[PDB]
Amino acid sequence: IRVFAIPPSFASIFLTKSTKLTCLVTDLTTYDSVTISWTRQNGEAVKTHTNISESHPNATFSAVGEASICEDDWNSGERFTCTVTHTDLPSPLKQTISRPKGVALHRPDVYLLPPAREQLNLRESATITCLVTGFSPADVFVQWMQRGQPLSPEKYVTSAPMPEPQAPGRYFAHSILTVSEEEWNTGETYTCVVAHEALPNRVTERTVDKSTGKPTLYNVSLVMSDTAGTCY
Amino acid sequence: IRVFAIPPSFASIFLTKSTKLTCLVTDLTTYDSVTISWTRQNGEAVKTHTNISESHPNATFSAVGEASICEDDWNSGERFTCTVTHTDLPSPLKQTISRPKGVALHRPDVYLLPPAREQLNLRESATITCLVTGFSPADVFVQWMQRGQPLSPEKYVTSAPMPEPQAPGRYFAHSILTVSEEEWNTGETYTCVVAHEALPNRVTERTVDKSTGKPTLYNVSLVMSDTAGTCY
Amino acid sequence: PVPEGVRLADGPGHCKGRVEVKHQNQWYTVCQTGWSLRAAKVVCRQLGCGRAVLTQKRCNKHAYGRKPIWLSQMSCSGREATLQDCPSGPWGKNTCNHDEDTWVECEDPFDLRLVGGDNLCSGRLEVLHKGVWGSVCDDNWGEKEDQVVCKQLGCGKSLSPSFRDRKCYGPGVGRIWLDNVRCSGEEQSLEQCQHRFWGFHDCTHQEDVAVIC
Amino acid sequence: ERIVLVDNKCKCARITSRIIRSSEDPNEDIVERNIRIIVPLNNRENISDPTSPLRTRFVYHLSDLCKKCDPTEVELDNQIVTATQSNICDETCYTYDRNKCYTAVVPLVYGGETKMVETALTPDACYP
Ligand SMILES: *[C@@H]1O[C@H](CO)[C@@H](O[C@@H]2O[C@H](CO)[C@@H](O)[C@H](O)[C@H]2NC(C)=O)[C@H](O)[C@H]1NC(C)=O
Ligand SMILES: *[C@@H]1O[C@H](CO)[C@@H](O)[C@H](O)[C@H]1NC(C)=O
Ligand SMILES: *[C@@H]1O[C@H](CO)[C@@H](O)[C@H](O)[C@H]1NC(C)=O
Ligand SMILES: [Ca+2]
Ligand SMILES: [Ca+2]
Repeated sequence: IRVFAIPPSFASIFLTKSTKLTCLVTDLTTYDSVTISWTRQNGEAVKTHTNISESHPNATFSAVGEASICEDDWNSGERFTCTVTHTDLPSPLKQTISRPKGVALHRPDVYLLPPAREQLNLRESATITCLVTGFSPADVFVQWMQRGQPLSPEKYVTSAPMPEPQAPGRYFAHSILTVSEEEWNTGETYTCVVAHEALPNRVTERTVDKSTGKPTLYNVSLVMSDTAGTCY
Repeated sequence: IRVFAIPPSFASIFLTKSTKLTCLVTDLTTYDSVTISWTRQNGEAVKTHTNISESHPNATFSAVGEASICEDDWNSGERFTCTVTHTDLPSPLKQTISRPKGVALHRPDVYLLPPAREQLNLRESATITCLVTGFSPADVFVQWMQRGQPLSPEKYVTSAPMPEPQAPGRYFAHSILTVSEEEWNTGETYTCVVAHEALPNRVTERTVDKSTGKPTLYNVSLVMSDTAGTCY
Repeated sequence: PVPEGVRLADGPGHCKGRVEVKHQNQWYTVCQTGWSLRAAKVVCRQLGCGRAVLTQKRCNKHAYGRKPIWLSQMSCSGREATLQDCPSGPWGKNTCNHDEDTWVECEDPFDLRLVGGDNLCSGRLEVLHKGVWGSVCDDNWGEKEDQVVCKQLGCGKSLSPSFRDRKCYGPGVGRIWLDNVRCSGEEQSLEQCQHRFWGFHDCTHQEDVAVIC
Repeated sequence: ERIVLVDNKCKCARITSRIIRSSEDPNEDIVERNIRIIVPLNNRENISDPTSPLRTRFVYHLSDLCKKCDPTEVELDNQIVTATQSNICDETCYTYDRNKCYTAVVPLVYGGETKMVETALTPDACYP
């Protein structure tokens, strides 16, 4: 009764180097092998290795599409559709999916907010928020690394890009990392690596630790050794 | 009544780029033309420009016989001798000359001393000293330059390289450049060019003026800004 | 009885070698007592090389290369363009005291090229100092040196690029020759503009600079 | 009228010296030594390492800041020779350079792709 039409985000093109396409069919009907056929503008059938590997409680089978459409073909902005062939309930579900043509490209101006001292005083956990804000293509991919090795994708929570309030064409996302209190207080540098289309380098990273993020104590020590003598 | 047997020094083989060897016969006895014939180890007469000297105050005949043998003969370490043939007062003199063989090599630590504040209060004749010290083959050439243009040779006097008192192997040599105090008080830049074997690029240039000298009032400002990651 | 064009032969190229002189179609070698870097500057400025560097009065075997010795002695002021401008007044007095010859070594003339472009006057900037074609740095790279480089090749003015065509026109391979090139816009070549020393940079190859004219 | 002795841009230290004419007598004029040092309180010890600890100690050897081993060219009588300007040099520093750009390689994982992409540590200098 519900079929997704998940597009290739810029993460799946920038990292995997192939525009992965899917239309996941969930609990539609009792048909033996749900045939997903990715159809282009010309209508020719590309290689679609349909995967049936999900178990549903209603005994209704599932199908996942697969397309190897190149990046230059997707960036031309054509309307794609998996023409799902149905013999049980034979209604052609021509699901429509296309690139938003002519959208502007505004880079994410990323800030890393350290956890508030009220949440620090709980002595239980610390919530580090990454404020990836003001990005126009609205497909964000933020990855966290703890001082060099990347963190688990289920450890952090990435909010969906909602429209930014004070600016019409911008979108903002939150990346909430819930780490322990004793992990934050040791001073491990937590990085916010965000991947996006709109940057020229396509990847930026901001860093906080206990010392950098919050000015609770600034142990600066300045040494001017010579402060005299001849110089030319 | 005296004779000299000057070898080519590191001055005469660097600023002129030609090893000039002469034995200055100085007013010995009245002869028509004192012939000077430089010789090698085999003993053939090197082609020598035999110049008759001018009228001395003591008016006895003198000659300057220079033969510009190239750098390979002096670098090979071959001794020479000018066979000064005497017909009048027939006593032949075998004035021998050879390069210093097997001497050490230590880098000249050249320093530039500005004129003293006691001396500048007399409003004339500021003396800038180029202390060239720590050079082992004891052949140094010091030239004082103004704005990249060399000064007159009468403006400075370079002392002969005397041995260093504390260090036995090294030597030292002064260079007193006397200039007007009004010239030094305008912040005019004085440059001491010193050339020696042990230097890497074979020439060291030290600059001094009133800006380079010891400051009587420092103006240290340490801007402690938490936002300037780059430089202003 | 006057220079009629000189040459620097019997040496490593046309820029370095023994200096000679020409008069009524006789080639005469030059030997002088009063000879400095001023006469070298006049010799390298007349013949076509970049800048005078070193000048010896070196030894040789006298049987080899016995061109006849230029008896007229000149004392060049330094900024004379040609040996016609040098004072060659005394004609007849023999001044060559010793049987040697004068060995002038000039710098190679400046060849500035835009390599990496699509056969226009564009690409990364490459310069030739001694024998190596190398790039320059962009520490403080402005419009004045942009139009100086564009007018060095005689290919119009700069189009003021916005780093896209500057980045996409080659990373550049070779030793970085010039850093901190600060021009003024009126220099006819990049050698007249001040910079750091030749090859004494502080930047890698990824900090190369391209010029689009 | 002040001249700039050094203008070091990755250790922020602008050393200028001016002979300010404090009187008509040209002997009591004081030679100022302006050392303007901008200390980054948020830059780390290794500025090319995002994961480096925050820098707490800033040490400025002004003998090292005033060093000069770009060899200048002097003109002798028969030669132009490169001249060493100092006997000191024959380096870690605390601030970013405006003319330069610094990069860092971070692991980006989408499943198991582990593409080691690069990161512009400063955004303005790489792509103005
Ligand atoms: C500062 O960090 C950078 C980046 O981690 C270090 O540069 C690395 O140095 C090693 C050893 O030479 C190389 O194998 C890496 O390829 C370098 N990485 C990069 C990105 O250049 C640098 O050595 C560190 N500096 C200090 C003083 O620790
Ligand atoms: C130098 O001192 C003057 C006062 O004499 C002051 O106004 C100026 O700000 C100082 N320079 C710096 C860089 O602080
Ligand atoms: C503060 O900084 C100094 C300077 O290096 C250091 O010696 C000291 O250990 C630091 N103290 C703390 C508590 O960080
Ligand atoms: Ca640069
Ligand atoms: Ca530079």
